Amino acid sequence: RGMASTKTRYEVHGSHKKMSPQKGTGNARRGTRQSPLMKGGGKTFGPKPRDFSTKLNKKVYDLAWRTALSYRYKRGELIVTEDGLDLPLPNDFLWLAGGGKLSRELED
Amino acid sequence: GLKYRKLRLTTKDVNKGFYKGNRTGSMGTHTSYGTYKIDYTKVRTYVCPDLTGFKLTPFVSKTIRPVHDQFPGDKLGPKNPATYLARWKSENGLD
Amino acid sequence: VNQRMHEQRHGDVGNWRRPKSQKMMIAELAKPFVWPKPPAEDAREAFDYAMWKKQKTAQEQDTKFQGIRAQGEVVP
Amino acid sequence: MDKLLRRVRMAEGMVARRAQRKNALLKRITERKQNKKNGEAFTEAIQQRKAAVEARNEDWMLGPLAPRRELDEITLSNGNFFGSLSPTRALLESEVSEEERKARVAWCGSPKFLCIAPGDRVVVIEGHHKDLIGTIEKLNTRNMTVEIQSEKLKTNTTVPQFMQNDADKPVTQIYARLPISSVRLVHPLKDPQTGEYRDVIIRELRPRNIVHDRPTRTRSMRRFVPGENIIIPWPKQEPIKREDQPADTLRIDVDEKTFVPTLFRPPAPQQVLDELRNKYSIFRTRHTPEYIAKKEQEEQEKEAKKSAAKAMLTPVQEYNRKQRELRRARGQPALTEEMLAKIGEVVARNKLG
Amino acid sequence: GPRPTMSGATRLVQKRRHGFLSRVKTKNGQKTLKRRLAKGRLRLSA
Amino acid sequence: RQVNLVLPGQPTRADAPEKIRDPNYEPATSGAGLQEI
Amino acid sequence: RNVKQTMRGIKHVLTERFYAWEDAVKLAEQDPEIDLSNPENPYTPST
RNA sequence: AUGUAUUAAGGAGAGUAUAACUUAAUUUAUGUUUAUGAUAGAGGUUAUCAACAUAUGAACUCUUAGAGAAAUUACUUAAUAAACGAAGUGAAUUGAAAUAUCUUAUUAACUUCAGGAAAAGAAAUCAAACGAGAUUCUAUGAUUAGUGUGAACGAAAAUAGAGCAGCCUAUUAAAAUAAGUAAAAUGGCUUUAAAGCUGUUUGAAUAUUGUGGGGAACCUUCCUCAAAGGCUAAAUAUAAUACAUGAGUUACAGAGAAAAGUACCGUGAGGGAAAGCUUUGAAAUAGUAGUUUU
Ligand SMILES: [K+]
Ligand SMILES: [K+]
Ligand SMILES: [Mg+2]
Ligand SMILES: [Mg+2]
Ligand SMILES: [Mg+2]
Ligand SMILES: [Mg+2]
Ligand SMILES: [Mg+2]
Ligand SMILES: [Mg+2]
Ligand SMILES: [Mg+2]
Ligand SMILES: [Mg+2]
Ligand SMILES: [Mg+2]
Ligand SMILES: [Mg+2]
Ligand SMILES: [Mg+2]
Ligand SMILES: [Mg+2]
Ligand SMILES: [Mg+2]
Ligand SMILES: [Mg+2]
Ligand SMILES: [Mg+2]
Ligand SMILES: [Mg+2]
Ligand SMILES: [Mg+2]
Ligand SMILES: [Mg+2]
Ligand SMILES: [Mg+2]
Ligand SMILES: [Mg+2]
Ligand SMILES: [Mg+2]
Ligand SMILES: [Mg+2]
Ligand SMILES: [Mg+2]
Repeated sequence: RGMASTKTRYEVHGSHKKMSPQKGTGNARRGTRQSPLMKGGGKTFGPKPRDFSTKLNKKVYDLAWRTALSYRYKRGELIVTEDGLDLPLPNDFLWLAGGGKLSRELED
Repeated sequence: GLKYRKLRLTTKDVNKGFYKGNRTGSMGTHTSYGTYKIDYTKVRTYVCPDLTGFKLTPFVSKTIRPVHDQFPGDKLGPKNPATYLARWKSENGLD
Repeated sequence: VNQRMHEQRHGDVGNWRRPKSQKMMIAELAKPFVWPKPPAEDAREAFDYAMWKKQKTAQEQDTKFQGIRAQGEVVP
Repeated sequence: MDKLLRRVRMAEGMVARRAQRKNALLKRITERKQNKKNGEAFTEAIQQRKAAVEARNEDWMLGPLAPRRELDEITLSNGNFFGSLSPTRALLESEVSEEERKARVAWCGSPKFLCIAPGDRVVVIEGHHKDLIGTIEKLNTRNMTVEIQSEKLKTNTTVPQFMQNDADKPVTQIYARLPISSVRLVHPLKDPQTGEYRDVIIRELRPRNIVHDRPTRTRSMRRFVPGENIIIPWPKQEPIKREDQPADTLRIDVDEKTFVPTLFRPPAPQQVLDELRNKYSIFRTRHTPEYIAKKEQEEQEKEAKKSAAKAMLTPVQEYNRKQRELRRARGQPALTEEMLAKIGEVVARNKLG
Repeated sequence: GPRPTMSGATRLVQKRRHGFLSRVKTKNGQKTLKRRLAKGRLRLSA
Repeated sequence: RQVNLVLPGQPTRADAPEKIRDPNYEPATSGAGLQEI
Repeated sequence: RNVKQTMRGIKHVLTERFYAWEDAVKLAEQDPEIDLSNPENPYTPST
């Protein structure tokens, strides 16, 4: 999906006023409250919504498709059947389910 | 100048012309002398009837279970003007 | 008119507001009227004054204990 | 009027939006206060479970020096004596979530369609007193709990002092309540192959044949066992005794009819209608014909104002505006089937040949 | 250093200088109310 | 047509405990060994 | 509470009659059996 | 966070059955289905043991007649936030390793006007000797042509996709086809010198039977269009609501706010918290105990 999002110091709420005077306080100088060093500051290199998709040549993707079929074929894990592939459920149950005699609980 | 100043000003907090009534209603007019003349056309009276011999009370015995009215096939059952008129002709036609 | 104390909407939380004021009126009657005297604590049993007095005492102790704590103190 | 209806619909939406914002906030304040009150019962059960871990080990090590804990002072963390519960925890008076209520009666229908009633014999399937069969005495639908007045279900409880004299004992034994999910119905069913009656445990119940009565706001239904489809009759319940008090009106005076409609005079003094509804409210939908007429006039005056410059038109401007009325009246010429045919000959000749 | 500038202050000046009417009836006052209304303030004036 | 599956039959009414007059029938005191349906 | 509910019903039935009566008058203006002009005998049972 | 759908004025004060919301603060009715539902009892305060759909009573005060120190006065069937849009006005920080042109930037901001969108719009448009065929949004074309001393700024044709709609008889009521206009000089804007906007002073022509505009100094031929009159939905912007999705968050995270623009600070504009649950209990730190040393 690639939709994660975090706020930087340029998107965190609040005013961009200078917190403390540049000097005279004896404490470490500070700028805005939205700095990453501050409690509720913004994550500098945080996640942003972007596209995580990559490219793959149509010919390489087609070779990987037949390579997966060949892996199953050479191992006996590829079973090809005739068209009309469906589970042969009993005709009695199929007749009840359509009729509505069977409840959802029993039908499932 | 602190928290109390931020509360809404009331007549019990200040003087010097701060008048604020309580929505009692104008019962007259002011004069130029600083007095008040009451206008009895604005004064209100309470019409309470005679309750002697009145058998109804604000309660009904719980032996009579609550029941709502039924108006089958009538969307505006109790608000039907036709039912009010039809019920008027039969009961009271004079007035 | 009797004013009501300014309070917070939720007691200890919320904005500060003030409930509506109370108005009392004293009428000068043409015929006197005298109120009965309140029943004695021994005759208030029709109101379950015994159970009500026990609950009241417990509530008074609870508010007194909170007041001691509000002073930053504890009962030794 | 169309413009007056939009005025009411808009106002109805503003007040509805304001109420939802306040209700949403109030629901969260009460849910936080209630969850915090229920936490006091969780904390107690957790403290007692850890104390039993300390007591079992102490008894194993000391042996002949095992302390007499039943003679010790109360635990100030909760105020309970030894081996004694709290009234809130023995009666299960804690208000639970609406999702929990639906789960406590999942086996006997829904909270609002309940197929278990007082007077039914149930069997416990949880706790220490499992397989215990008893009769229901009362049923609390707020927490979905049930009381079974069985001697084995009694448990010590610490009585608060605000409801106890100085001469009474602090601890007492009371019947403990159970949730409806911890019990199942016990009913005798006739064995069809043998022909004798034996008690069976009903794992599930569901409502059936539901019919409401809107005039009385009543409801009557039946309960059955799914799978086997065995309708189980309801237990014999005694209706509440309704009495006539002295402060109530006599039936003869309640049923007395005294209202006769009128047509030439209002049902009550016209001045009363001003006390029933607000004459100047923005929610008023029934207006007088003069008021609606005046509203329509204002819109007609605005119209005439936009059309006032027509008197300042030059003769050429009037000539062109008149020709449109005539041109627009001519209409659009129609293609006769005779001409449509001659057109098709050109289409086919230039398309096929 | 700070000074006791609220000494002898009256509440008639607060209403005149920061009251509601002082703002709805002016061009710049309307902006103040609209700014505080957008922020969600309950106390729009005084 | 009759099917090979058994479905829940039509509903039946169970006699109330007050109406059961079977002599050899005593209520159960414990739910140990009782059938569950 | 019960006294307040009784007062609420009184205000509901009175407001219901006022609107039901205001509408019946209009409905009667178009009724051939009723003649609102003459008040001494405004109703005549239709044949 | 994005997407989809729907909608197109917002808040406050006080009061009230503390799930129930407006002094009526739990109104009164209709239809259908009700366990094969929907997605043969008890129970009117020991209440609301019924959901859906359609109606319905009530709905206070201020913002919001006048006035005033908003929630008052005095009257009365008095009533419209923000964001987004267009035009007008229009910086500076910054970069050029200084700095004036330039850049920042037809930016921020302010004012006016307007609607649910607005604006724009059916060629006096582009192309190049072949042809395309209104407007709007996105991408490519394009760190291109080109401009600039530099730093940097920067198109169009065309292509692809979203939408697609043409007209004047405009599906709302408008033109007798546009003269102080086109254009020139001069002072500016824009900009590549053209085209386009504009103050001052001047000032044309009448249609392919070649009249007028444009095709990037300028002239000419040819091509192309037809100004000085107008109408037009959709794709677009913003806000609210609902839903869907998640190698998004899980309580110093997410949002500023899991009870918030509240508490609190400030004369004011304005600034702006902490705080989840019944689980787990790390380190630091404190008082002891055991072994050992002093
Ligand atoms: K700054
Ligand atoms: K030229
Ligand atoms: Mg954060
Ligand atoms: Mg005072
Ligand atoms: Mg004073
Ligand atoms: Mg004065
Ligand atoms: Mg019944
Ligand atoms: Mg009222
Ligand atoms: Mg209404
Ligand atoms: Mg100073
Ligand atoms: Mg002074
Ligand atoms: Mg005003
Ligand atoms: Mg007013
Ligand atoms: Mg340089
Ligand atoms: Mg270049
Ligand atoms: Mg022309
Ligand atoms: Mg020009
Ligand atoms: Mg030029
Ligand atoms: Mg030109
Ligand atoms: Mg050229
Ligand atoms: Mg034209
Ligand atoms: Mg936080
Ligand atoms: Mg955690
Ligand atoms: Mg953390
Ligand atoms: Mg630790």
